[PDB]
Amino acid sequence: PQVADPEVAAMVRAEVEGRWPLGVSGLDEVVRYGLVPFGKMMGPWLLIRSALAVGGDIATALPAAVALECVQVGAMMHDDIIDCDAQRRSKPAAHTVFGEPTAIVGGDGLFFHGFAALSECREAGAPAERVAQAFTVLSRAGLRIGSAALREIRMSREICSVQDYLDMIADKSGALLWMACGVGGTLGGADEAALKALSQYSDQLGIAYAIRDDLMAYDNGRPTLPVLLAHERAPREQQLRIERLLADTAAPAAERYKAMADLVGAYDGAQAAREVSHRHVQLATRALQTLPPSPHRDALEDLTVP
Amino acid sequence: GKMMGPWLLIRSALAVGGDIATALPAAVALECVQVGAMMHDDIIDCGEPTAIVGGDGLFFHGFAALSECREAGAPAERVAQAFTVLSRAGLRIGSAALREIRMSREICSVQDYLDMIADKSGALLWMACGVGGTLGGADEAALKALSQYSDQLGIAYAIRDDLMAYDNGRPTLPVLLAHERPREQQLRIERLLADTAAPAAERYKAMADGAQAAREVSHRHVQLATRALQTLPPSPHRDALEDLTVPGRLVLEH
Ligand SMILES: CC(C)=CCC/C(C)=C\CC/C(C)=C\CSP(=O)(O)OP(=O)(O)O
Ligand SMILES: [Mg+2]
Repeated sequence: PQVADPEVAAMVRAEVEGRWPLGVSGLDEVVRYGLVPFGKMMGPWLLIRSALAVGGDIATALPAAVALECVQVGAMMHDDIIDCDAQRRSKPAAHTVFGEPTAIVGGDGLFFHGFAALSECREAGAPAERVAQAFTVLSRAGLRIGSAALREIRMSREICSVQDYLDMIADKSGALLWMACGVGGTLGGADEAALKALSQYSDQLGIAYAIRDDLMAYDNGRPTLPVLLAHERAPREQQLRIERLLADTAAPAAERYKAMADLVGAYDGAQAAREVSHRHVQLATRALQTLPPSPHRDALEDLTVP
Repeated sequence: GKMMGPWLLIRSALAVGGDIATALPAAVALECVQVGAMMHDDIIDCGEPTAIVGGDGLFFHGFAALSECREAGAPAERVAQAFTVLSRAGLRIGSAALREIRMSREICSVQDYLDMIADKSGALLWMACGVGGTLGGADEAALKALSQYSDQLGIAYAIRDDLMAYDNGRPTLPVLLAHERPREQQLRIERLLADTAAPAAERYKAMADGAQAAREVSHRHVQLATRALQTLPPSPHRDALEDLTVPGRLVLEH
């Protein structure tokens, strides 16, 4: 290869740890609680690779990667307030620890640390025209995620078309990926064709990740793709009860759950979901081939492979 | 009546030689941030799910539309600085709001109270002045004037909100300024809001029984707010900014 290959996920952690280190107080303490433990940090990792994949600078993509981390943690800290399915492995919710008002302010401080970190990209050398278009990309993507999250709450206990669900999770998971790739590609100086490719890669990989989440239950009241594909195939009589249990509000969820795995298994909803997920992974790798060959494009391609 | 920020942003932009076609989409953008911020304020004061996410969405709308000022013809170098100004203002408010939740049931220092409302109310106005002035092409001296003006105007109106209750129970400047001026009445002031089991309508009358001092503090900041305007060049927009200093006839409700 002609370009280098850094260790992205470890570099971002050093930058976030530097900005909000151990021992912070005030609002920084609530910001740090949301950030740590760090974990994979795939969002920021995706932005830097997307920036470097088109010729960008690490120094320009780095503050935007912190911005990506802050916005994602801000959205997670607020989503924990309105949604409550506490997996016994889930990190204790910030509202459980600090109280609901502090989780509200804390998530907002994370959002504005994001905007402030993205504002620093100008100081890092990016042209002012690029920083503003990055904010436009960042802002529009966040609006897609927000709109999808609300329809996710509203569409619970209801059966929807399979295509509506795909459009649903694309605006939540795909926009979450596009926000990293679109801002990374923008600051890297990508032309319109590369940004469209990174947009296609984001949408297609985002569908795959969303389906993968539906599958770990089978490998809430939320409609999932295996149930939806199973409903599509089941004859009329099984379709009604599939609808009536999800519509049901006063029947044990544990029995509705196991009475749902029976329908998904009977009509191969789980396997049908993998093939749909497989179809979109192939479209994601296809989209990447537009980008110039590099280790960064290789890193983005490997990410599709489970 | 309405929020000072939209009007305050436009006058700030035009007072430094700015364009109206730039300030108009920006003030719309500025409203989105403030309106979204208030949606979250209604939750810390106690539908909540739609209010949380919809409040978040208005922040993104504010920055999207602030970037949209490139469509209005604004120099991208000014818009870039507007992002920096707006972002640091939200950080000041968030730190101030956090201190507020952690100030209840406790008498604080006056200087600690002024900085809180300065970082809360002043930065909220600075969120309007600073963004507006930036998109108007102000130099560093004008932006300084707008900073001190917004901080001093925010304090003054924050006190006026404190007075309106006397003519809830979180400490206000009159309660504090009354405390600082005997030892026994220092205790009496502290216990009642710390107190958790008592009639609210009575601790209200018992607390009323410093407010005039709050007006002198408020007046001192109105002068500082007006002095900061002198750093700006004389114009109708600067005169309109002096008009807002005198209380006038506003809503005066939350
Ligand atoms: C992180 C962030 C951006 C904001 C956190 C704080 C929130 C949610 C709202 C603050 C509202 C402001 C800035 C001023 C109204 S004080 P007032 O006395 O005029 O009226 P009020 O107290 O709002 O009734
Ligand atoms: Mg309030």
